[PDB]
Amino acid sequence: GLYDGREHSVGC
Amino acid sequence: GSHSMRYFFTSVSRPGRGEPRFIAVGYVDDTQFVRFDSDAASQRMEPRAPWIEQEGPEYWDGETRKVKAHSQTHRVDLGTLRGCYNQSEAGSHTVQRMYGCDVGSDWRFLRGYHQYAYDGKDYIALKEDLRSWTAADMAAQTTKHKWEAAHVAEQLRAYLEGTCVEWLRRYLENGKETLQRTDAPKTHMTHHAVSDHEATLRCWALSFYPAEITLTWQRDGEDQTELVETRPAGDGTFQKWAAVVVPSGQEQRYTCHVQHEGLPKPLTLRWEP
Amino acid sequence: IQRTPKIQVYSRHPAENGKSNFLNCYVSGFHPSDIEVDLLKNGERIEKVEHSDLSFSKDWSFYLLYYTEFTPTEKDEYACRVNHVTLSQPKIVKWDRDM
Repeated sequence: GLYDGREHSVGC
Repeated sequence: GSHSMRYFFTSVSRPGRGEPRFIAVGYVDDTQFVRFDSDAASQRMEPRAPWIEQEGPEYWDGETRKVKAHSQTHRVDLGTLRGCYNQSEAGSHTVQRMYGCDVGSDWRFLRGYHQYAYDGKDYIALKEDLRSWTAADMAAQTTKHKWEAAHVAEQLRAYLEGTCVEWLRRYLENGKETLQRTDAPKTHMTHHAVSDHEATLRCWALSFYPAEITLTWQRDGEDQTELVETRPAGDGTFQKWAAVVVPSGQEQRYTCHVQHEGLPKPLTLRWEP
Repeated sequence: IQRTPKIQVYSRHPAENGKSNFLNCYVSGFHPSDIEVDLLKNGERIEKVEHSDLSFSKDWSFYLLYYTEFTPTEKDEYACRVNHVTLSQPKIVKWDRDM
């Protein structure tokens, strides 16, 4: 089972 | 014995030839059980194990949705990272990710990890206490502030302490005849002839599972020798060998010691010609 | 940044002339991911090779596995040609039965 919920990106 | 379940994601960029490639595999401790590929024609989270095909259709629908949600974030990570490094628009740069969770012999949470890389260099990671990050430059530090002002770790701890272990226990219960087995290695020792007054003993260990073994030579009691990586046999087993160069005439004084989880008592190997 | 692969060519079961078997070519430890691997018989290519998926180790270095089905014979020679970015020329590894 994968990870569900509010995937965040990288800021730079 | 302990058990684990990990996930590996990859996103290689391609400029001018379309969209970045995206491969995502999933492992129980040493057995791949699912995969995905952005170039195959299925566009679905395809099974790769016998004990996993017996799940319903909603499971596969959810898995496909989530693995497609991950790639849409990798594709933007690539662009942002290329932009904030003053790099060209013609090379191919790689982003990798990995996470999972461990359980003990009593099948309760033991450890959890979540990492992130860029061009093969560590970028950011979740510490052993699952509450603080580990930066590596000014870039990682700014990302750490952004992720720490959105409690990202709090959201990513519930999963690894709850649902990861729940899924791992469900999988371990279903595929019991495959995941909970230990195969004892089959060992033999050979002989070469490099010159007139030398030799090269070798200690083989074939077709064992899991992939954690140790081979050591001992010149009558003292440790020392070229080893090779544990290589996959292709059908869910593994192989390994270790060799020690030795002057000729002294061959009944060397021993090879084999230690595997599937072996109750340590095995000793001596030259019996 | 860039690492160079490590090649091993072996057979699944212990080789024996006349019995069906498999030929593996396990490359590991390279970076980046774009690699070209071929299994050769008598110097010519083989058309029906399959490979596993792109995984990586704890230090972010990839590894693959190419395999095909063959029948060993005392007259034929098998090999594995690999070509990476960090290699200035291809690398031909032969299959000696004891490794």
